[PDB]
Amino acid sequence: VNMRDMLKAGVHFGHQTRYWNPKMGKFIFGARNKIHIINLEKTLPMFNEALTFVERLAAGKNKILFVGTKRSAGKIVREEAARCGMPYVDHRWLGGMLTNYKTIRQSIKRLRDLETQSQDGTFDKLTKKEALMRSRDLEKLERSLGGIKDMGGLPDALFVIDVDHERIAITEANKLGIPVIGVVDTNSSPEGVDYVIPGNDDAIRAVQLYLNSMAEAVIRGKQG
RNA sequence: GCUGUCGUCAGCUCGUGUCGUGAGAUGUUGGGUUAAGUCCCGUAACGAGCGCAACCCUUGUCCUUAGUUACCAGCACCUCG
Ligand SMILES: [Mg+2]
Ligand SMILES: [Mg+2]
Ligand SMILES: [Mg+2]
Ligand SMILES: [Mg+2]
Ligand SMILES: [Mg+2]
Ligand SMILES: [Mg+2]
Ligand SMILES: [Mg+2]
Ligand SMILES: [Mg+2]
Ligand SMILES: [Mg+2]
Repeated sequence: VNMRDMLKAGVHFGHQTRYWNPKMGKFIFGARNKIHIINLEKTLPMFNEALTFVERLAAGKNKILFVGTKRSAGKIVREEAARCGMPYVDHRWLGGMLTNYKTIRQSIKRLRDLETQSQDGTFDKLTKKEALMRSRDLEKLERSLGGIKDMGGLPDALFVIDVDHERIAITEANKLGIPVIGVVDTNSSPEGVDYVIPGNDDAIRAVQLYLNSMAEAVIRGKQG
C-alpha cells in the first residue's frame, strides 16, 4: 500500500544471496551487502490483484484456508482467525489433508464428540487416572484440528505463506486443482502457485501486514 | 476335528492418501523410556484390526452378614472330655 508501509515493515528483504532460486531473478531489484533486495515496484500490483481476487471470491460464501505454520507466525494467524472467520492451520500440516480429507472427517467427528463430552458439565466423572488422559488427548486433537473444525467441504482457494516450508500443502492443492495464494521469498520457488506475492518472510511485521490486509479484504468482500 | 513347536517371543497386517514404469515403499523410520509396536516427543501420512495390558481363578490384610455337625473369651457343673 503506497509503497511506504511495506518498505518500513520488512518487505524489501530476502534470504541472502548464497541461497536463492533462479526463477526469482525477475523479481530481484538487486543485491545489497550479500543480501538480495526485492523490487517492491513489481510486488504491489500482484498484491492488489490478490486483494481483488480475495474480495470477489468472498462474495459468494466461499472459504479461504490460511496456512501460516511457523515460529512466531502461526500464532498471529490464530489470533487473526478471530474476525472474518475462515479456516486456518498454525501447527504441522497433516499429510493428505486435502486429498485424504474423507478419512480426516472421522478425526474431526471424534474431536467434536470429545469436545461435547468434556464441556457438558464435566461428564468425565470417572477415575482420575483416566480423566487426565482423556483431556490431554482432547487437547492434542484440538491443537491440530481446531482451525478447520468448520468447512465440511474442500476450500475453494488456499492461502499459503511459505511455498518451500509448506510444499506438501501446495503440492496436494495443485493435485486437487484449487487456486493457491502464496507469499514467495527469494529462496522459494514460484512454480505451483497461481498468484505470486514476492514478499519477505521471517518478519513478524511483514506477516502481520499480510494477514491484516487479507482480513480487511475478506471482510469487505463479505459485506456484499 | 484335536495337538506339539518356534514361543507367552512382541511381533503380524489392512483401508484411504502419497513416492516408483514396476516388484515394492511410507505408515511400522528417528530421540528417549518400558516387561511389551508400553508410552511421550517429533514426522506424507491419516486411521484401524489381531496381538501386549486390564477384565477371570488362587494366596496375603481388614469390614459386614450367619454360628451347625464347626469355635470356646465370660459364667454354672463336671466324672475334668
Ligand atoms: Mg504391512
Ligand atoms: Mg497396507
Ligand atoms: Mg497402502
Ligand atoms: Mg502411480
Ligand atoms: Mg514388521
Ligand atoms: Mg514395511
Ligand atoms: Mg524408536
Ligand atoms: Mg498396542
Ligand atoms: Mg493377557
